[PDB]
Amino acid sequence: MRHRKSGRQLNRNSSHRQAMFRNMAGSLVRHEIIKTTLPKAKELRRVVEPLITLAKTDSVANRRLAFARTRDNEIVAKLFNELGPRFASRAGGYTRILKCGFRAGDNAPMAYIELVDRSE
Amino acid sequence: METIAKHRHARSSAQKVRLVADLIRGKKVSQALDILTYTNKKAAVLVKKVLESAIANAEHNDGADIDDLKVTKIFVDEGPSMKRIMPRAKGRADRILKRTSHITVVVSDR
Amino acid sequence: NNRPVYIPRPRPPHPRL
Amino acid sequence: AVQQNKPTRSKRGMRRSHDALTAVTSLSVDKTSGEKHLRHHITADGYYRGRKVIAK
Amino acid sequence: ARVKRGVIARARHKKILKQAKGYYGARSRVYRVAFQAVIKAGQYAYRDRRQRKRQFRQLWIARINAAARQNGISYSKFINGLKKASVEIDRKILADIAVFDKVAFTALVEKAKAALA
RNA sequence: GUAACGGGGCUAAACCAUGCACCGAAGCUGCGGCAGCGACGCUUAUGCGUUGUUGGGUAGGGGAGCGUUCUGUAAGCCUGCGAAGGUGUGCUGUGAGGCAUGCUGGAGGUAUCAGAAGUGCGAAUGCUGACAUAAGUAACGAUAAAGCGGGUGAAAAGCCCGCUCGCCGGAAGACCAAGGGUUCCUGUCCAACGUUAAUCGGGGCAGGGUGAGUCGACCCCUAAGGCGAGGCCGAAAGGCGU
RNA sequence: AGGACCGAACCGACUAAUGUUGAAAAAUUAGCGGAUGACUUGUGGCUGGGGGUGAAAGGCCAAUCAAACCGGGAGAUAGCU
RNA sequence: CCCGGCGAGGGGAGUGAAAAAGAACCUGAAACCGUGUACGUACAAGCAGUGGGAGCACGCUUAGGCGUGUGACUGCGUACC
RNA sequence: GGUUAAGCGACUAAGCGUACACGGUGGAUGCCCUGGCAGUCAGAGGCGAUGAAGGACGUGCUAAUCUGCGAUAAGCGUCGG
Repeated sequence: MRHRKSGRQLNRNSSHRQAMFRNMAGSLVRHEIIKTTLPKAKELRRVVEPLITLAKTDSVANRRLAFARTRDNEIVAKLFNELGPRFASRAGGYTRILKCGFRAGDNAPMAYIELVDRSE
Repeated sequence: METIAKHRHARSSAQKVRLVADLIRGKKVSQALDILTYTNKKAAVLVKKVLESAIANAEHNDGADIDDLKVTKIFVDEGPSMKRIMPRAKGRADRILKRTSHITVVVSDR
Repeated sequence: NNRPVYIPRPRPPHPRL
Repeated sequence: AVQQNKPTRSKRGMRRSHDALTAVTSLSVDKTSGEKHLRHHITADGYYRGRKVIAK
Repeated sequence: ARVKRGVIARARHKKILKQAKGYYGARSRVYRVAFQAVIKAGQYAYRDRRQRKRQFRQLWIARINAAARQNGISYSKFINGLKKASVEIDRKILADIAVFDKVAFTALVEKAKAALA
């Protein structure tokens, strides 16, 4: 019935879904922008944004937890080094989703998800 | 003025392309163009190509000023069907009909 | 356009005796 | 689990009547570029709400 | 001498189809099914060529009864008065008169009453 | 589901006796049209100024007719100012049919009387080709699993490269034996196939690729077994066997 | 030593479930019995139809067996539909 | 020559008696699938027809019906071998 | 003329049915055939170890099939038309 429950299935088991979210979050934070289906970006917000929230603070344990999540030393290095100060003054809403039509292969809702940055 | 245009031996089925054709039947050229462009169907682009061919024919082989043009007669028709044999269970053999359709677009100013 | 050569034997009828 | 008799083209058309699609009829013109795009979607060139969003 | 019957078969099929033209569904498209319709249509026409006489007699009797009851006499009494007066007019002309000219029907009714009484 | 007047409904719109009227069939009568049977007044291979009667029909029996291929008629006739087929129309005959024509067609057809049928389709769970039905429904072929970025391309989730996630790993790895015959590599394309797209392929076209004294086959010998000079046997064929 | 014991490959299909126009014209998952001997398997042959073989069920003989398949008698015959 | 994807196909031009003779190519019907026209249909039950039947849309001489299509409603009407 | 009430009452077609005009799949009918069937008139009734019928591989300027041919290989020599 799913009354008030949260968390999409995406036609994948728990392990596959968590691995997909981890990889997508890593790629998104590495490239500052990615292209993915709208449901994927909607479910990926709840994963990526807490990464930035955690990276706001700096400490040994915080670094270890940020590594345990996203399993990427380079990604955690980028965090706490550029992702922290550039959003220290922003409270929430670290990501932005822009719909970009439908994929040609299977007509799926496509949308670009990116950080609120890149004003160079 | 007829300025006919058609795409014979199209892969898309007539039953599935008539749905797209009905959307643009009797509408202005620009409205039909944008509707086909933003329609989420393969038949949408399939018939948008034919519409572009028809409007180009009107521009070049016939009178200019495509602004006052309307898609008067548009209809989708079936075409030759190709027989394909698909194995099934229990050794039974069925025949797959690769259906093709003929689409015709007629655009006139009046 | 060959007619189906092999046709499986009919399912055995239910006991109606 | 099978039809006793063949339905007619009239009933077939009546059933298919509801299969027709509906046009979007919601073409939105960009304030700056003046380009048509789906409502709440970025333009093909990459312009949304006047400001650029794709930078490509 | 081999003889091809395609032309004759097509001619007969076209004759049957044109006879059956105007029917609903496959009855006007399929020769095998349209043939039944034309035979049934002919049977219905044969039955109706007789049913029409009695149905028109029914309608005329109803009209005459209505007119007679409006004028103040029953249909049976009016017919009996006409027969006693030796009038050979029929229901069709009687109904036409009743529908169009009221004075003529009043004259008929009064003469019938005079003959009866 | 009222359901034992057809229902409505009826205290006469219920039952008995009588009478006068009407409805009531394809029954009778009035008119017109068609065909058979017998008669007499006449025509005499046929009309009847006629007369009486018959005309529901399965199996079955008798008679009279319509349609098409071909042959004689017929080297005659129509026909490129339009034949045959196709497609609608108006007449016409109790009928199978016949006539003329609007448009397509493009070069064959055939009057009247005769001769022979592979001579007339609506069925036989009939045969061949095509199209509907279900239906735009199941399904899209082990629940090992894809994402992002760049590139080509008109189009990218599946084509090429990089980082991640996952599976086999006594195999889901590498060699072969048997079995296929160029599917192997490159260039080139998405006409058809891949249960979708594809720029990709074990798909279409072109080109290249298989190097042996030491690998195997080939060759010497041979088991099971085959053939079998002569020989034995058996109607022939042929069976056994040195 | 065991026509031994538990148990891999290998052989077979005893139970349940799915699959009956299925992935497959008897298949898949887990259980299941043998797994050094009457075991199994690769290769090459022998036993050919009222005949072969058969730890024998009327079982198998190329998806067909109380008498295989192919061509002929043969358009067998049908008092039957 | 143009659209299209240096495709397929189509539209213009030309050849050709004819290109709805374009190689998926003589004549080119049916089942089947659409468009436009006129009518009817969203309170009305059943071999979907027949007889009557008002109205509407097309042309006629005359100014009324007549030729065709549709046909609400009404009595009857349970396909073929 | 307006307010209120009662009665009557068309104009709608998501789609569908009929008739017409135009389209498409489709290869039926019409016409033609160097293709088949059966005969009459005549020949002959065999081919072959001086290697038969039937085939593999090759044979052109040409990648492939048909046809003819065989390392003298779509062929060579003599004599005639």
